Amino acid sequence: ALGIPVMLCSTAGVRDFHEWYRDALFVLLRHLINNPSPAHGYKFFTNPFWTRPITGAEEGLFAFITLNHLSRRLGEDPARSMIDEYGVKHSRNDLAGVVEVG
Amino acid sequence: DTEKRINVGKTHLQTLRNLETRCHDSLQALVVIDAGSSSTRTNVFLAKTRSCPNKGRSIDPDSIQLIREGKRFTGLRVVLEEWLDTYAGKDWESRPVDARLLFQYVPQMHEGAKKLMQLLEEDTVAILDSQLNEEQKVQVKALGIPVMLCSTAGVRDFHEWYRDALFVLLRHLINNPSPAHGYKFFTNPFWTRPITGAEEGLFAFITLNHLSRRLGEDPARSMIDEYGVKHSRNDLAGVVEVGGASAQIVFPLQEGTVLPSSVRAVNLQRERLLPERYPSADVVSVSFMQLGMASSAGLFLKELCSNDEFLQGGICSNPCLFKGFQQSCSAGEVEVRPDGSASVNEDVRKNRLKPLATYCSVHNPEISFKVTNEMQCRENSIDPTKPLAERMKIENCSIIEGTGNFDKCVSQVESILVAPKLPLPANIEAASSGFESVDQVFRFASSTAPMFITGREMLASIDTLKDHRLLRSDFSGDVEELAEAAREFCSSEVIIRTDGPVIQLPNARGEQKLNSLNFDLCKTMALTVSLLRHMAAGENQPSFIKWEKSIAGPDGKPLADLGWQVGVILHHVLFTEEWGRTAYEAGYSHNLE
Amino acid sequence: DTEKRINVGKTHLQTLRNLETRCHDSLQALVVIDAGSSSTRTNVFLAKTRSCPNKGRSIDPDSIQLIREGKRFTGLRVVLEEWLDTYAGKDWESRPVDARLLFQYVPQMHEGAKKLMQLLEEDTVAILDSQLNEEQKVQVKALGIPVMLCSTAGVRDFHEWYRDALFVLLRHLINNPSPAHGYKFFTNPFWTRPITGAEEGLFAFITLNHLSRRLGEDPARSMIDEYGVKHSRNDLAGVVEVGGASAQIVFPLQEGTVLPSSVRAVNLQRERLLPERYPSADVVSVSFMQLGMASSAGLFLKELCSNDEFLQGGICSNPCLFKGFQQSCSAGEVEVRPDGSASVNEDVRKNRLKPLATYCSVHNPEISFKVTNEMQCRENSIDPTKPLAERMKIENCSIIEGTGNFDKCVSQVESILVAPKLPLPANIEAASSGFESVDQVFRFASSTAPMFITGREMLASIDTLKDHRLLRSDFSGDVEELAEAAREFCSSEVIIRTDGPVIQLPNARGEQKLNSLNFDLCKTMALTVSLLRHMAAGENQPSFIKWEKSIAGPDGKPLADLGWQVGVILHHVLFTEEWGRTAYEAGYSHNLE
Ligand SMILES: Nc1ncnc2c1ncn2[C@@H]1O[C@H](COP(=O)(O)OP(=O)(O)NP(=O)(O)O)[C@@H](O)[C@H]1O
Ligand SMILES: Nc1ncnc2c1ncn2[C@@H]1O[C@H](COP(=O)(O)OP(=O)(O)NP(=O)(O)O)[C@@H](O)[C@H]1O
Ligand SMILES: [Mg+2]
Ligand SMILES: [Mg+2]
Ligand SMILES: [Mg+2]
Repeated sequence: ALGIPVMLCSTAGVRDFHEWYRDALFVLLRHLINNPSPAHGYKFFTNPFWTRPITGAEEGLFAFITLNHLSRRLGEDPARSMIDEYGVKHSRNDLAGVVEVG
Repeated sequence: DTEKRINVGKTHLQTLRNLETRCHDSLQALVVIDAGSSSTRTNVFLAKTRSCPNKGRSIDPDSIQLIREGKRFTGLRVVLEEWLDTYAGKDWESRPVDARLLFQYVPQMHEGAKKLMQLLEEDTVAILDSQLNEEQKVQVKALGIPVMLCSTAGVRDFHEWYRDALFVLLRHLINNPSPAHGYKFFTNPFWTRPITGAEEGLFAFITLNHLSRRLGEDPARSMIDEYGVKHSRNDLAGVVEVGGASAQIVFPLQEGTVLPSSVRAVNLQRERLLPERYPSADVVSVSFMQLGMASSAGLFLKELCSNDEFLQGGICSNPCLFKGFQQSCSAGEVEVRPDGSASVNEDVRKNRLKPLATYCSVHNPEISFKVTNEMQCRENSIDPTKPLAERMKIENCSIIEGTGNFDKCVSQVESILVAPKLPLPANIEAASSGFESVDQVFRFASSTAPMFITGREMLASIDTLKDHRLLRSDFSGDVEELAEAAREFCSSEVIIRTDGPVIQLPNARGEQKLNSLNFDLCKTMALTVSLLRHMAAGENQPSFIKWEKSIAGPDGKPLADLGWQVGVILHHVLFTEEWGRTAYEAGYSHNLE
Repeated sequence: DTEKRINVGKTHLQTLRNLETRCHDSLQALVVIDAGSSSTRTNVFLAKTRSCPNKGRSIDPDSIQLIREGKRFTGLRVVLEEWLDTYAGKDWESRPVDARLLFQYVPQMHEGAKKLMQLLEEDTVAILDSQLNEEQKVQVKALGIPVMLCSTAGVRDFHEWYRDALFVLLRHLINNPSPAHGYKFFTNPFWTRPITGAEEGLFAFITLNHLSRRLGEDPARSMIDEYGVKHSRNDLAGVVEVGGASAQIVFPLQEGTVLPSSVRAVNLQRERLLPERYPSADVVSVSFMQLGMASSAGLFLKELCSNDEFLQGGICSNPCLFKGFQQSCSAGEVEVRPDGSASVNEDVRKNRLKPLATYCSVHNPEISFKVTNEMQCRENSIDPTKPLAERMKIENCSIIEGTGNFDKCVSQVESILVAPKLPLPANIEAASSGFESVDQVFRFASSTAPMFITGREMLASIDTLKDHRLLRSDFSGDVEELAEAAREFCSSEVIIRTDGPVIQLPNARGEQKLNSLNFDLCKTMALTVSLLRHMAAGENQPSFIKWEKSIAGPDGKPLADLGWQVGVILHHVLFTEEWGRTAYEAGYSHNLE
């Protein structure tokens, strides 16, 4: 009933890919997601903001967000964050960094 | 050695980097002008503003504190009545007046309002100059001063277009202050406007719950259940406010208290009184005209001394007045002189029956076209056909004598003020919410929420009995405990001594000096008994009934006084985006040429 | 008779009712400080603010007009270099310097920046006082003055932390102005910050299209198709800006022009440059270091006089210099004296090869750790191992002689500046967008959008030929029409006459006085030919190429000058909610204690 947001992100595989080809493939990939089999009932959909080639910095930044979210270091609630006397929100625990070797 | 030397410069950049990233607090002044029945007075407040990068500027609701309530200047009713006396002719109350013709005298109304506004402006500046330091003055002058002038029961019953036309002129006078003082006062039709009786009551409820720390959106005062609904940690308290011309009865509805279709309750979030982030509540808010101290005093004397049971050979026997007390038969201001005598001011302006007699006129369209309002006046002894002087006059009466019977006083306050046959004049707003009278409030709507009583005389009724040891230091609000204490006090004799008139309590209990404030306090004592009787009669009874003047803050010192003032501020300031647009984005700079 | 009398008072209320309901316009000053390579100058703008009830305060983008561009004070590079000369020792360019140790000299950097900021503040106030009237001064002082100081190519290549630390100090100096003048200047890290080469170009594009009425969100400049997409009515024009140290090439991509994966185009809405309500466009924005007038002049002399084809027995033959012209062999500032001689200033600060030689140092981490940047310096004849003086020195050269061959000058500007083997030093930003050089821009990305050329000398190259009747009054921008006109002009002899040095045109065409501005204009003429050659080589060719100084407004008078200034204002002001929060809600009041 709610629909299934689909996020297809390409990494180092096509990051160095020459000419237009990769970007043209992504326009075709989104149309294929937006047009799924009606038989299964699962309403898959996408947009150029969700399905797109992600940069190396973005790939790393999202990996940082995953680590800190799961380990409960990142949060906007009083359990994981704190507001000082100058109205600035700081995290209660130190944010951890990541080294991912794909 | 040099490690500590390079750290000073590193700290120098960090301090500067913190200044730009952090929020900055600045002091701002807020003005609420209570344009009530009795008088028009300024209320100067101070609040802490917080400006954050990409977050704009907002007011800390908990930082809102009253610095001073200014001098009591001429009421809006007097200003408009003086204008009609000179531009529509003297004794316009007894003659048919053409409202269309008064439009040529609008610049003349501006001068009348200018005189009052210049006094209020001068007083506000005098308060700010005396309380603020030079550093505080700079922050206050730079941010601008939002002004909120709201009219209550004084001009609520005012006939024709005059009241609304005055408000357009009042806003222009605020928006154009003296540049000499430096204080940048500004207003808009959303801040400066006549407030309804329900609104007056609702703001008084918001003030009480804010100051007592019952209403809040933070985890300290509120709680989110497993279904994402914010509830307040402490029970929201209701209020009973008794002014000069009107009384407000406000209380929130606890649980799923099902009400009749005719009875109209107000949800604070749905009716845009409080933001969505605040905990929701369905509140019953009703205001009754002719119930305030000054107006109820005049109406009681008119109805009691018109009844054959109390008027005999020109001598009206009043059960709400002490034994031995004597006064002239008129609703005019009573001054208790040092020789025991009661001086009654016979001036039309100083007469307490004037606002009611001015409303009850066959020349007022609310009477001539509406028969229902005419019968409401006639039942309260006012003949709308008769001239103004004849309306305020207590016919076939010369002297009012005090009988001192408390039980007879309660019985009369009940039939006249609390539960009359027809509703008291100028109460269409109350009737539209489903309440024709005070008795109907607790009959149709009841709550288990604690009640708070406000009003100079309402407190005085309790304190006087507490002082003479007739009531316990700890008083929960027992109806018959109060009625027994007041019955012994009201039966007291008045002895004219060398020092002056003294209230001699029976069975040698004690004594106190008789003055212009306590001579008729037994009428208010009876009003409190009757009010608590209906609260105890209702399906749901309050947890406790408290009598308070002002709420003590966290430091021990009171933050602000009880009333609609703080409530009207919070009604605007709590809407973060809307407040920032009107107070900071538009600001006093909007008034510039 | 009385019908007209009552109507005056009726109008009196309507006028007052209109004032509160209507919007009010107030004048506000905006300051953009161009902290460029050559100098640091203020740009005072004036805009019309509009405050509406419940709608807040906003700026009319079309009302934005430049009143004056202030005096040209010391550049940020000079301020930081003077600080290093006194706190890291003299000739720090040839010695290894410990950056950590410089942290103890941060308060000393504040004093150096204070001296420059006080000059800029004094100049800004002098402009405002001279142009604004008393009524205008009040509105300007009350609203506050947003200040936007942005650094460009001058400190873009600046080594270590120094540049960013200076910006933290610069913001504190703006936020703390002299209270005596009354003008309330304020800033934030979003307004005052070093801008990138792409941003510098993108803002210059926004300025051009705004002033020429090509970019707008209204129906006059835009159109909504049947699929709810806003398109601009007129084609968006591109810009070519040539400054002191860098050149920007900006153009929007028309239609579905497919680009390679390496080439990075910027969508104005997606990258938050313009609001969603504005028509969308994919724009190619690239900036090239060592391409600006001053930096390209120094680099050309270094590379040309290092080639064996041009240097013989200490005499460097320059094809971009006129026949008979003679000067010393150094990149220092050339002053054409009245006796025909060329005075070359040998001061390190005044030398045009200094910013390049300071960047190309083995002590700079961008060279010592990055071999690629070292080879970029070595190919442009700068040895990073050698001392500062030896780097700027044109080895085995004494005198530069002018040959006046235009075709040879074009061929050299092409191989050195336009299309070199390796990219010109400090161009990592350009390379990351997919453009190592100027020739690669139109090779990988091309547009049918009209181009606009900006820069003192770029215009002078066209105007000089137009004045001597070598080019038509109406000049579309033909490449070979320009090359023929410039070839005849550059071959001109220099005759030292009693009046001074005169440029004698061949076949008795005409004559003009030779000065410090036009002596090397043939290098810029060749640059324009090479630039137009690549534009004509690209898959898509511009509709027309125009040379403009400033854009004429609707009244005929120009609103503002072309550059990144108006663009940076519109980048902030057009985000209605965000601008109102920072400029009006927070304002100068944020700086208060
Ligand atoms: N200085 C005073 N402070 C407090 N109460 C006063 C004062 N002077 C008189 N009173 C008493 O309090 C009543 C007026 O109370 P007040 O709080 O001013 O309401 P109001 O604004 O005049 N009435 P309303 O129009 O219904 O809001 C008078 O009728 C007096 O009994
Ligand atoms: N007063 C002046 N007005 C305009 N151009 C000037 C002026 N003085 C010198 N110029 C010339 O224009 C160049 C500087 O142009 P300018 O617009 O100030 O860019 P810039 O800000 O110094 N460079 P950049 O850091 O890349 O933004 C100099 O190299 C001169 O050739
Ligand atoms: Mg991976
Ligand atoms: Mg009141
Ligand atoms: Mg520039």
